[PDB]
Amino acid sequence: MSSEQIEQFVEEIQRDPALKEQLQLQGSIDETIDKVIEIAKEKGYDFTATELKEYMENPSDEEEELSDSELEAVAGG
Repeated sequence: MSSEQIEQFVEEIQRDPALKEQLQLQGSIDETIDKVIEIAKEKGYDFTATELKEYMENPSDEEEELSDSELEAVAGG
């Protein structure tokens, strides 16, 4: 799977409120990655690189996390 195809998969999730809510239910980045793997699995997308944590491990926003706490928490949005 190409990086463009991966981006298309990401878009599908971003444009699906139901899947967004699922990602909001997840807390850590690892949990987020696990979820989108499940999404890819059900839909039939190649999540090899995702499983390897090469893609979809961080936001595209340039804004950096300013949180001081190093504890895990439920994702907002």
